[PDB]
Amino acid sequence: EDELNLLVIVVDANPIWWGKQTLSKCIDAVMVLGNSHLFMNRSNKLAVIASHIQESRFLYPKYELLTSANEVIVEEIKDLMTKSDIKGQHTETLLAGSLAKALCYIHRMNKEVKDNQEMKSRILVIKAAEDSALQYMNFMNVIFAAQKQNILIDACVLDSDSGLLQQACDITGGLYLKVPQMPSLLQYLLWVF
Amino acid sequence: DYIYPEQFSYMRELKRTLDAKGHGVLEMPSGTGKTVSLLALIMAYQRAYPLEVTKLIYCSRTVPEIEKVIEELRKLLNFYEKQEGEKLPFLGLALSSRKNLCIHPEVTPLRFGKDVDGKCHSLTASYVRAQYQHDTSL
Amino acid sequence: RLGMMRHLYVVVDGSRTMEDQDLKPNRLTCTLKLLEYFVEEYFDQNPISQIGIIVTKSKRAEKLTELSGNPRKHITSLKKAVDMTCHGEPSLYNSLSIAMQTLKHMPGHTSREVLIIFSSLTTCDPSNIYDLIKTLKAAKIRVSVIGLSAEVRVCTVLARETGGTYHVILDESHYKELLTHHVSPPPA
Amino acid sequence: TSGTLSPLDIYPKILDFHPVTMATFTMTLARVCLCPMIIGRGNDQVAISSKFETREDIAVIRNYGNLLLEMSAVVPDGIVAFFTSYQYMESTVASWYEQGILENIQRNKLLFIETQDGAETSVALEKYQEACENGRGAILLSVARGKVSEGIDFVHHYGRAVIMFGVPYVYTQSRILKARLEYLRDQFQIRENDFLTFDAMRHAAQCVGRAIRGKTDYGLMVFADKRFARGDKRGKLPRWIQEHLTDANLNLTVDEGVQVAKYFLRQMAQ
Repeated sequence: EDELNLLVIVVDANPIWWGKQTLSKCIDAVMVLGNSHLFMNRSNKLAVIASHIQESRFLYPKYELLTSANEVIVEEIKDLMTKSDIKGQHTETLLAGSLAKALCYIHRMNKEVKDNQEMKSRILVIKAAEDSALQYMNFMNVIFAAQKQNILIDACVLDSDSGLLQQACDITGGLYLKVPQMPSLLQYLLWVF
Repeated sequence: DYIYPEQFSYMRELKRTLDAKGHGVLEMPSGTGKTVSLLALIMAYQRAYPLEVTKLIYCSRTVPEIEKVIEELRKLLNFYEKQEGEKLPFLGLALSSRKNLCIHPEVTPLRFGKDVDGKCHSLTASYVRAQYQHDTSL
Repeated sequence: RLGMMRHLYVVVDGSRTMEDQDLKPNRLTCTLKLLEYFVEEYFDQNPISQIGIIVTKSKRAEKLTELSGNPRKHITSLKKAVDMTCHGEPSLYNSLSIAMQTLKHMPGHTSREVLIIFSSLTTCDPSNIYDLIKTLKAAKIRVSVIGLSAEVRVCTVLARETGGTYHVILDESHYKELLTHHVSPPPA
Repeated sequence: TSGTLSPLDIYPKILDFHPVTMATFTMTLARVCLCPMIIGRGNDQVAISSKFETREDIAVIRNYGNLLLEMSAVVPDGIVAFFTSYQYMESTVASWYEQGILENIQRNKLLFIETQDGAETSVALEKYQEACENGRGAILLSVARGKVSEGIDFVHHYGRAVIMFGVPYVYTQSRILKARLEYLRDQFQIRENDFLTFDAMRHAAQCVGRAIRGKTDYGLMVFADKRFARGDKRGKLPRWIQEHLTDANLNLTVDEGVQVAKYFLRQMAQ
């Protein structure tokens, strides 16, 4: 508990979730995981970001805050559901944007913490989507920044093939798991990382 | 333009160890640094008295050690003058026997009664005679 | 991390000196076991890359794995080597010539690398090793040595002249630090 | 000066004058150096009486030949074995060229015998610096008085360990030298330790000094003799004081070979 820990969760919003058939359930599970994480230690913090087809957006920004976190997440995702970028209208997601947002937040939190002692942070991606060539430069830029920062990027691929994310974990020294049985999502989040 | 922290710490005491004008004994490392640090410690006195300026001589067991004294001292001076030098505007030289430096004079007068002193006397005599009126033959 | 592609030839000392109990169970067992851990971590850090495996034993060179991009062959080869152990003395010149022959073929923007784990003091080869070191530097084949308790000058020059990586290992913790240093990519 | 000289007395003894004294370098910790002695380990290890070390075959064959082979084979580094004479050197290492069929070392070492040649000397130092145990300054035998004492001015720490097989000692010829021994008895009374032992131990110290070179390097140096405690008194070897803060240069151990290999791990770590 001595070390402050920030875990940023990037959730891939892509309509691939339709293939999943449920997003609502995925949120419920992610919420349980977050609550546990916050409960483990006082010093743990969480940030949640959505990587959508069109852009990346911040869902939320402590455990006392959890009630707030739950409401903010449910509401934020619902807004996201919009028709544009529907189904595999757009196969990819804006992970590069999400990672950029995550590193900015981690940096800001770190500076404040710098006044104090060191902070440990790691980024978790729940990835539904596929990578694209156009995406390569942007994504890698963020990935390399994280590696230099020594911030591990873990990835849980529910489905699809995001090679870049796989590369991102190896690179970053993070963990990559392609989940067989997506309904076991909760176990993977708790157990896998 | 500088010198070692060690030289600065032990300069005044070393100048004092030197003041007695006759003798002294100095403790130093097993070899690396010893001779160069001497040259650095004599830089403090390179002109202690302008009206007479004393000299340094070093005594050495063998010829390969002499090139170790020359190569270190050549690095320390870098040159005879401020034009390229910055510790000592000094002039330094190696030497050893006539028996080592010169092969042809050992070879030519081959006799048992032929001392290395005598051979310089012989060479000097040929030079005086040759210069006079023997250059063509002696 | 992605940006370029690596070719690395892992060379292991299978001389009689590698049997000794100084480094866990014996040096052979501790080195192959950590080297298996390194292959999977290097291939994870370097997804587009290649490795080939060579040993020096009983005054010869032998190919434990051919040059390839699948990690599985190299961990399976390190598993299969432990049973047959180590005896005799090195053959470093013949191992740098087979490694050279594979590495010379590789294209312009990929690295050329040789990683050697060394527990000997010389090598049995007659051929002039200095001609081959000059040729490595012309070819751009970089050679690194991790030595066990040992600084014997021809090996150290050979790693410096080819690129600057002669390291000493005194524990199983220090050897994992050294291999993990080598997992690290080059600039592009 | 002579590098070390801290016990001071011998120079004023030789001069019959009292120079100004001064220590004028900053020294390094004792721990970079290690200065062992060897004599045996168990109570049955009786072959080292050295009443006639020049004639005691059993003693040459036992820890004098056998400890060298144990230390050299275990501690695999470039190591030069210094001897008190050629005759000892020839008896101790059977070599390729043996003085008898009955001699007791079998291992690859190189020789350094008389008619040394300036070009031939370098060949042996090229071999020791390049690789393997053997070369000049490497697993090679040389008499301590001989030319190997000049050393080589290589940057590379070509030397590792030196094992003095016998403590370098000298004699006093029944002529002018005997006349000198009598004179210094008349004046000092304590003549033997100053005139011969101390003067031979510096002969030792030059060869070991040439191995370890100075403050910017590391090394060890072992002595093989029955009478070795006498050598340890009066600071007649490098082991002696240079700065009180250094935390001593002690060599006592229940096993030398293990202590030097542990010390080499410590040096790689540094």
